[PDB]
Amino acid sequence: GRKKIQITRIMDERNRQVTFTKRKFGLMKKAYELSVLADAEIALIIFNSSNKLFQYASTDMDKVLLKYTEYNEP
Amino acid sequence: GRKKIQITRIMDERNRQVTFTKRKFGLMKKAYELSVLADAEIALIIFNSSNKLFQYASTDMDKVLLKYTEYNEP
DNA sequence: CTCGGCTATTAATAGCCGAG
DNA sequence: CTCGGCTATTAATAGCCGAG
Repeated sequence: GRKKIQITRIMDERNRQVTFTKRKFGLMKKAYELSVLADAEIALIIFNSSNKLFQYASTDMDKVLLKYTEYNEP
Repeated sequence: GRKKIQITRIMDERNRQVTFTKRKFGLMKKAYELSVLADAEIALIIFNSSNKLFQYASTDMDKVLLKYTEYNEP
């Protein structure tokens, strides 16, 4: 918001990591907000380079493993 | 934007489906925008009650299957 | 009884200054 | 040479009117 952003990686390594940290926690926030508004089935996984695994799923990812595996099947 | 929204399911079945369609395509839009700004590892899966499967992954979900399976391992 | 097409406004995002 | 804490503004979201 403080400025109009362009969809491009920030050459500033210091700022580049700053925009991702904002969206990282800022995105998972949406998986929760979008889930409460429609309680839809979603699967969000992130692997920040700072070593941080986060898994959020309003429909129990237990299915995503078998279910997604079914779409991957011919 | 046309109004301040509250994090709650819309009792209006007609509008309830409307907010989800906006976020559904509107969210996957972010997996692409957040991916271009930091090219991070993300896994987005959605199952709309209207029967529509969408899979987006900037880090090839091929790993999410084995990688996520490693965190699920004791 | 219902729906789509086109549009306005708030939150969340990206940022900047001071100190060591 | 580097970082964090606290804050302002634009896009994307949620919506509303007319017609059958």
